[PDB]
Amino acid sequence: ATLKYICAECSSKLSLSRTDAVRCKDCGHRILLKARTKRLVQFEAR
Amino acid sequence: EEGPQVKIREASKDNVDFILSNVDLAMANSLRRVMIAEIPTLAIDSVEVETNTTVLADEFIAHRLGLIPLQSMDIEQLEYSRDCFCEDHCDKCSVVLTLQAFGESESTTNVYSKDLVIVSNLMGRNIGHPIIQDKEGNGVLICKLRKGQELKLTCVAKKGIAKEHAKWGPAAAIEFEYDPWNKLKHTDYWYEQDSAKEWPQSKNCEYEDPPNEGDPFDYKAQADTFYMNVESVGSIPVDQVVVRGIDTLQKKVASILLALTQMDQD
Amino acid sequence: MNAPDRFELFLLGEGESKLKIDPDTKAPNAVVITFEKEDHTLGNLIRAELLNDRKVLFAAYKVEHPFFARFKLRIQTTEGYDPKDALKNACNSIINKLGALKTNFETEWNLQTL
Amino acid sequence: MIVPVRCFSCGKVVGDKWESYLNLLQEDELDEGTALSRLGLKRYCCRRMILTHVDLIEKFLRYNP
Amino acid sequence: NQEDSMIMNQSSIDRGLFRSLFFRSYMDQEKKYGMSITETFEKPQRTNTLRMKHGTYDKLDDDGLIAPGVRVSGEDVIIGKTTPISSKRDASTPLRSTENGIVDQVLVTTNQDGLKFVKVRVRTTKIPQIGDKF
Ligand SMILES: [Zn+2]
Ligand SMILES: [Zn+2]
Ligand SMILES: [Zn+2]
Repeated sequence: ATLKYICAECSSKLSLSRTDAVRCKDCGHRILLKARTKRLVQFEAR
Repeated sequence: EEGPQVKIREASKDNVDFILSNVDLAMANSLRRVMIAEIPTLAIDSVEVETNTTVLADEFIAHRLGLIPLQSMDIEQLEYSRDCFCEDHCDKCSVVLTLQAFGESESTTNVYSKDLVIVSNLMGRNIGHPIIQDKEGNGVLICKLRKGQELKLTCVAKKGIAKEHAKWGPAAAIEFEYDPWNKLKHTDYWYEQDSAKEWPQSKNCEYEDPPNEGDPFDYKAQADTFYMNVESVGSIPVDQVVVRGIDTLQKKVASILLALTQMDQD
Repeated sequence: MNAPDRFELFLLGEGESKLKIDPDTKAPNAVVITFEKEDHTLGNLIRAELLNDRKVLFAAYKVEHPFFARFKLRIQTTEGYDPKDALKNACNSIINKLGALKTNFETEWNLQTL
Repeated sequence: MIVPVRCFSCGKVVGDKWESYLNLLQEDELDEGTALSRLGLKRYCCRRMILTHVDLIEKFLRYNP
Repeated sequence: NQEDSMIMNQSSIDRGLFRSLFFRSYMDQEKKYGMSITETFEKPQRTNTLRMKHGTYDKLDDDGLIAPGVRVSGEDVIIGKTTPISSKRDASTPLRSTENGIVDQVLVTTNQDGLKFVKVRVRTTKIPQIGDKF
């Protein structure tokens, strides 16, 4: 709740700012994924 | 008993094997079509996804959820959401369901449709119950989960028909045969030697009579007798499919009649 | 993407009518009723029964194109007897046959076990 | 990739059936033939809906996060 | 079904027969060799340059990327960025001019040269419509 990013291998709720570039927290790998939105999406069920 | 003549010989909770006597082929037919195609039902038709960490994509499950058999027994007293005066849905037009499960163990955790949960008010009607024929007791099989994967959904089941999507079909497979030997010669049987030794005698060849070589071709004869059988998915019990079939056929025959009455006006 | 929404199968659009009835120019005492949002499940019955009535000369139907849900039924009748009636009597005659089936089935279904 | 619900061709539900199938082959030792038949799967479009489906899900589960 | 065509069961389709998922990947970076001119990721607007794309930017947050949940189509901007030249000229990337779908994953990394680098994925389900080659 207020989360911004997640690294790929383990899944740590990171959320650092520009003038920080990349990197995890005690897991390193400069990979990183953008979490999800909270505009909880609606499906045609067809 | 004054016209069209049914007689069951075998019947279960998903099988109605019966002869249907004394009818126009053109009708028998239009019955089977409107059966498959036009009997109303309830099935999930809008999925709001909270979280989904499954190996399966969103729209996939959504689809899977569609097909799940949901009780439609009392369905003919729930309103079409296109009709109901509410903005989007309500309990007057829709049942709402909730699904969550979550990876708990090491061993693969299943998500049955038994894990489905009504939320909205049924106002005491018989509707929206995921149907289970399963002996073990587990409806269908939505999805599967490893150690740490949630799934948070919100199903809005709505009234609808097969003509809109085969999810709304109640019917499955309908058996249909008339005139087991070719006495009406409505077909011309392919062969290499004996037409008879080569094709198979349909089980429906005892309740009719053999032709007898001597007799010439009976021409002015037409189609009576149709050896049908109705299977059911089981939103509706078998009897009500055929009933409501005859019903909806009648209702949409009936509405033409009304439409002619509405046009004398101007 | 060009695909035409499902419900345009059973729902009427706008300014459209469940029937439009028009007079055939070719023959006398002949008519071709259009049937919006319908198909064979309905036309094939109307017709075949509209053929048990002995005061009807001609009766045919056709799905002009399986893309759209129309279907045109054209009927010709004896001196006097307006087609509408023809279409009427038959429409009913079917409801009655259907009603009977309903009850007849309802009777048997009740006699069985399982 | 997860047993389909309902065969594309007939309609009849076939989801609830995967499990039982597995069991009737490998536990009390039958041939896929008779096993497809205990389940009430006669019509062979709805017979081929099970005998062919391949449960890949088992394999995506494997991948860790 | 004439001249090498075929008619299919509309019903069985809704029931799933022959459905696909179609994931597609877009991709981006920030300039490279520069001591006074370096690209930047941000949900832009005016600022002297006014060369911006036709479409909707609003699907973007603050980092310059769309979030995963979001639906996209038409000329929806999907990754915005500015090349500040002597102030800030646009260089963002619209979702394909013909496409449509739901964002799946969004990759944020660096390249060997210290680069800020991006890989937005988009997903459709493509249902067997009329003329599709079989
Ligand atoms: Zn990490
Ligand atoms: Zn409502
Ligand atoms: Zn089948």
